[PDB]
Amino acid sequence: PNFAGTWKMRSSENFDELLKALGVNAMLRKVAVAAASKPHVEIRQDGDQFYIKTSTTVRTTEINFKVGEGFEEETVDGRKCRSLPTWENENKIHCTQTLLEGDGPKTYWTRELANDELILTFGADDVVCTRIYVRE
Amino acid sequence: PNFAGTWKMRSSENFDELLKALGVNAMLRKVAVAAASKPHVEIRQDGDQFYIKTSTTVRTTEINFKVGEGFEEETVDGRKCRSLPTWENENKIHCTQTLLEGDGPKTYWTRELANDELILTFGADDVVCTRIYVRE
Ligand SMILES: CC1=C(/C=C/C(C)=C/C=C/C(C)=C/C(=O)O)C(C)(C)CCC1
Ligand SMILES: CC1=C(/C=C/C(C)=C/C=C/C(C)=C/C(=O)O)C(C)(C)CCC1
Repeated sequence: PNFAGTWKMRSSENFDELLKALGVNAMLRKVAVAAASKPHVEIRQDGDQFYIKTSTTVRTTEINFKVGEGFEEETVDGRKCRSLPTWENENKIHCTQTLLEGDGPKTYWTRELANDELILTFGADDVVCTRIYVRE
Repeated sequence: PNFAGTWKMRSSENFDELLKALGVNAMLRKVAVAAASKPHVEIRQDGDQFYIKTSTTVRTTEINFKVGEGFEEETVDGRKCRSLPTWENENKIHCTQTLLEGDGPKTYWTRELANDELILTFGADDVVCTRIYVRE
């Protein structure tokens, strides 16, 4: 499908609850959430090759992956993991993540194109955080 | 002297050892140090009236004090204390700190203008952390 373009967030449910579940302390979550309220996202996509740049004031990330071929990226709270993206559906990628650093919570992420909308999901044990993007 | 201006750090010895000595855990020290590696500092100074704003990604602080007159600020690891700044020399301020929250280590700080350089020192029982700033 076409996830390619520059996106701006529309709404977001459960980010603090997510970070709280990942172990971040209140001092940091207040920073995270605040900055994580105005993220800019640029996505480049060539079939199964994806480049996803998510920029915010206190942290910017760039991932490059080919759906189906695992890669090394960071869990939301900045840990290190190897994740395996897979097409769950025609326009939905499910990405399983495993920490290379021993202990932690079962984390995952799933980007899906609804209808000119980009429903991003972050899981971390029960906790599901949904952030909805919209073409700028 | 003239501590007034915007400063950028040049080097830093013993910050992790300092934080480690203050009780912060490894999970947090990794965050602190990393963010505490690119601090921006703005200093406004009118004779003995000082305004010191130290900004970093996960924490920004602003203190306003008159040398000689005690004030309430926070120890590096975010505790609450009342400190008493005193001119140790013509261009060096020594600031003694006491926690309002019972237990802790004898902390202090001393900013000194060397020669267009700003040698900042943080003590916490034996442990001395020196961070050297430079006019941007
Ligand atoms: C967790 C965390 C931090 C910030 C995380 C941010 C800002 C995440 C943003 C995620 C977005 C913006 C996701 C998306 O919408 O795709 C900082 C750097 C304070 C350090 C402490 C731990
Ligand atoms: C200790 C600590 C934290 C960070 C402290 C920082 C970032 C201090 C920076 C000091 C500087 C930048 C001093 C200077 O150079 O004057 C955070 C918020 C993770 C919470 C846990 C305890």
